[PDB]
Amino acid sequence: ASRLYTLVLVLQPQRVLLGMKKRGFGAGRWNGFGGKVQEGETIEDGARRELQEESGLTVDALHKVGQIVFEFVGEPELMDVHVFCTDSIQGTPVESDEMRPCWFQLDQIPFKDMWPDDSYWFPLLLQKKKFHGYFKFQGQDTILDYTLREVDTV
Ligand SMILES: CN1CCN(c2cc(NC3CC3)nc(N)n2)CC1
Repeated sequence: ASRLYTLVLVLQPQRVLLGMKKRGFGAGRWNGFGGKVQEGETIEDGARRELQEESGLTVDALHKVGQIVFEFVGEPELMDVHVFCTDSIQGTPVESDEMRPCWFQLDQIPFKDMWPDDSYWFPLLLQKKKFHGYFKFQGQDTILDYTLREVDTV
């Protein structure tokens, strides 16, 4: 069994939008915007909802770019993260209770202050290639196993 999550990257020709997580799971790391998918909403709907709640931004179209499955040792549910990207946003990003947003140049992505898996799959994201990933974590800092492959359909 798995639980559905979303992650949204606003990726524009020269820059990417990340949020510093201010509380809760992953506090203290820069990440895309996202969260749990609710009963009664599509994955895409959930992605737009979390983007709006965390940054105030709305989007015309979200594109599926990846799926990443996480195992945390000792936790029964796998995390099934559906990753989306967009290049056209509506509005200016603003800070929320959960996220403090900032733009980063593509050669200055703060990988040391991100989830360790990002260093593995972000290159594929930046090359506009679709991917399937799997990461086994012990705790929040240690990757024990992983797989990563490019796909034709996410
Ligand atoms: C609600 N959030 C959305 C984003 N998400 C993650 C996780 C992640 N790896 C960690 C599981 C080990 N890496 C990125 N880039 N995003 C976690 C749950």
